[PDB]
Amino acid sequence: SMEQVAMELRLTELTRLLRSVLDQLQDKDPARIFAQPVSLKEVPDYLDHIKHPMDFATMRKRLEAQGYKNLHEFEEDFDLIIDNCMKYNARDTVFYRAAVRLRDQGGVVLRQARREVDSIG
Repeated sequence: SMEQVAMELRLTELTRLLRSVLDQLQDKDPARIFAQPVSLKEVPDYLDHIKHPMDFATMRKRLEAQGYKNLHEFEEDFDLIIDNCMKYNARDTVFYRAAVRLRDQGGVVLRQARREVDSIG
């Protein structure tokens, strides 16, 4: 149908905007602490602690499959990256501190993204 196509164009444009958001958020992680999944070879107990692991490469795979229907789903995944880290790692670690800084810096990006998504529809 013409409607399904129009819907698919909207999704594609959402995907375009979320790709730009993702790049901006990932720049706020210059140490690449959140770039890849936590290694189950190196942290064999991880899934005993964290039930829904997340990282930027995994979000990128979802994004490129057009797997985010709206900004809320994308933000859920970004919040998992932060929240998982702040549970698994103690306050006095480079990891926890990296997550706090990512959260604080990403807030600004995500604020305008929401306005853009609402604005452009």
